[PDB]
Amino acid sequence: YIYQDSISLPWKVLLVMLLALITLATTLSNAFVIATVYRTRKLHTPANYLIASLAVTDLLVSILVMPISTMYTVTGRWTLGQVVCDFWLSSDITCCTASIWHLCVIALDRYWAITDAVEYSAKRTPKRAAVMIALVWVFSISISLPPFFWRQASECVVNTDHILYTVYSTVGAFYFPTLLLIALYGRIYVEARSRIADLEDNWETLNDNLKVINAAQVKDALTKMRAAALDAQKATPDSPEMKDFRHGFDILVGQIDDALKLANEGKVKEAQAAAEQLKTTRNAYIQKYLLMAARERKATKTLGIILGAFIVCWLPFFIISLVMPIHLAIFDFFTWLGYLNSLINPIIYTMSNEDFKQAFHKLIRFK
Amino acid sequence: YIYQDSISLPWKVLLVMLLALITLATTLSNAFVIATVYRTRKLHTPANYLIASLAVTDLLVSILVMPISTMYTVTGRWTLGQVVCDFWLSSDITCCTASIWHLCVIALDRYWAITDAVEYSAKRTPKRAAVMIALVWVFSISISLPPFFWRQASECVVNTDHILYTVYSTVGAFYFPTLLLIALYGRIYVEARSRIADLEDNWETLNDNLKVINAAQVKDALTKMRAAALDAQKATPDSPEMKDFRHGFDILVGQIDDALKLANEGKVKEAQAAAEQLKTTRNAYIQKYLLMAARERKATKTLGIILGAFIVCWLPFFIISLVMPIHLAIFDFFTWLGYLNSLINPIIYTMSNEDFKQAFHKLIRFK
Ligand SMILES: CN1C[C@H](C(=O)N[C@]2(C)O[C@@]3(O)[C@@H]4CCCN4C(=O)[C@H](Cc4ccccc4)N3C2=O)C[C@@H]2c3cccc4[nH]cc(c34)C[C@H]21
Ligand SMILES: CN1C[C@H](C(=O)N[C@]2(C)O[C@@]3(O)[C@@H]4CCCN4C(=O)[C@H](Cc4ccccc4)N3C2=O)C[C@@H]2c3cccc4[nH]cc(c34)C[C@H]21
Repeated sequence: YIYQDSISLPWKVLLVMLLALITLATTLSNAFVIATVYRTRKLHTPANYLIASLAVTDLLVSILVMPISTMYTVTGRWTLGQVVCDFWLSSDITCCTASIWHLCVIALDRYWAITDAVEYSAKRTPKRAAVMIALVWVFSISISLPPFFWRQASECVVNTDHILYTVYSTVGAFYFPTLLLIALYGRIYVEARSRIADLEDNWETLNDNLKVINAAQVKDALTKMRAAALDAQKATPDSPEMKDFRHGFDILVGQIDDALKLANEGKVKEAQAAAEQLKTTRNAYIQKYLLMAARERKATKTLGIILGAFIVCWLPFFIISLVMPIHLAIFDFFTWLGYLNSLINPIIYTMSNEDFKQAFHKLIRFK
Repeated sequence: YIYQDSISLPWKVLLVMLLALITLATTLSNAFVIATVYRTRKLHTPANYLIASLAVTDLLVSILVMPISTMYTVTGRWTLGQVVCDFWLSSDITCCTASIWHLCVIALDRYWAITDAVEYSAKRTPKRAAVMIALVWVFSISISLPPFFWRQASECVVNTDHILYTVYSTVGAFYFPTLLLIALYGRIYVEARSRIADLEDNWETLNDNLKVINAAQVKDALTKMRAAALDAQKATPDSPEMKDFRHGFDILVGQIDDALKLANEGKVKEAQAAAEQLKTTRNAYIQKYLLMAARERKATKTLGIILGAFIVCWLPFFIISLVMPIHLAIFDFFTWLGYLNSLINPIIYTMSNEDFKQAFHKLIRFK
């Protein structure tokens, strides 16, 4: 029995439009992300090549899997033969696993950048990403290939005969990637909260007291700026390159010390001018590392949203497909919930990553 | 800083005795299980060879890992050099992973027996188990071997440098095996509750009404026995071998029909004798399949307990070692909680499996 055979004509048509609309939006939305990295010179970074490859897999889901899936989800009956059934089931498994595994490659790349910015820079080559993408495609194709034990050839479903493969395929495609991301993103969230916020918070406090400039109240603000500079200095096993970050603050501390010398003497005009002097000369050594932090905070926020979107979309499906061996609409809804992640990913990047956001404003011609 | 350096002399000694006591109990308790399968002729089954191999791995943990671990847990300092450190860490990882993977092999074997008793019998050869044990040892040794990236050589700990291996090792050794067991045991529990209890419950009801044999009350008991026989018949895609199980009940139903013919006529002595006649002749065709169910119910109860013991012992440790990348006593306690599973497994088999329970009563000379 097919539950779809009891659905009314308006609901079946409404569902055909809805599904075709999200398939086309997935095609167009990914096509844009791919085009943007290709078109934009600034975006020719190994990091953006991973975003583009993630968008290629999601474009392949929208072309090879989703349109032919609207036909099957609404009617409930396979009508394209065994050869197209086998190619579609395999292309479903490879593309959806590769989309998930691209996330981990994007999250390992982020992890190594936030964990070893100095050493990782030389290693993070576009040639390295090429191997990581190829490895992801190799691992994904190698998942749909073993369930070809069909020594037999209406309905098109993946072979559930061998329990051990059903669970291995569920591990390699989801549970291994998500446990990796907990461990990976957890570290990223600890680094973004304890360091990419300690530099930014202690700088806010420094600029807030600079904006203040009675002479008595200036002395209390100048000693508040000194404390924030020392707590901002500790953000940053030899010390090369980080000595430059550490120097700017040590100078700002010395400049605050020389300014307070004029403030303690009683001079107000000589001290107020000494504060606006280090204002430009601080934002000459510090704004370099400070701007870096905004880019870090930004890139981890989008990843956080991407990972949240990934868990919400793919956890129900993989929880159900593991429970399945132990209603059909629930399964049809969750496959499309997983398919929806291919549409959610490009919109997250276009709304959170300002390179793609600016890029989008350019094609719609919005200022 | 070592937390152990602040522990008092009586507590350190008390902890040395406690740990040596559980190490020796693990050695002796596994040695017995191994000996029992080796000594007993009846126990020369591929199923019992898995119990014995599971006991070999747990004996290897008690010899190669646990005694040298009491020294380290109580003192908190490694004092046996780098060569013994590397062999001990590797032998820890291989043996503990193999013990866990033996569980899945024991649970796949149970799953295939309860899911395909007829076809699986011919496949379940001791030669098949030899490959499954070798595959488990091959996979386990292959886990401790990659963390040999130590291009460097007080403290003896596993290399945590490469995050991707830490999580892969955590997946291959625990999360993949436990998700497999949920899927495997879930099926076993569904088969044991819906079938190995439907035969047993409908037989209780049949024997309860036979124990009854006023003539009016006999007719209500005889028609209650008929209903239970038809519901017991449905326990059991061609029908060979299962036609023999189905026949016994169909005859019992016919024998109840012939008995009720004497009961409806008004005859009490002719009908009461007809019930005690099918009592022996039923327990000639049915007690064969009925005894099989007790053995099935028994074997799934021990597995349930083993799996429960496995989750309680190994989940905290593997949850912590995945959290670790994102106090040292917590880690020392949970390793020993995992080590304890090597002692819990042989006592579960000796108290739940009646072959080992009888075997134990023989060495202590108890009747
Ligand atoms: C979202 N995708 C849907 C694919 C799917 O479920 N296909 C079928 C045709 O749709 C079903 O869900 C339908 C819905 C109504 C009844 N259905 C089914 O019973 C099965 C369930 C099933 C799920 C997984 C594997 C085998 C069967 N289904 C199928 O086999 C399955 C597909 C998949 C299988 C194995 C590993 C994988 N990695 C990544 C993926 C993936 C993508 C994933
Ligand atoms: C119970 N076993 C204990 C082993 C262990 O934890 N060894 C060390 C020496 O003890 C520690 O737990 C101690 C306790 C006090 C501080 N310790 C540590 O920080 C680490 C933690 C650690 C755990 C896993 C991997 C690497 C480090 N530890 C170690 O490396 C680790 C060991 C293990 C690692 C990887 C895969 C594995 N499969 C099966 C196992 C296994 C068995 C498992």
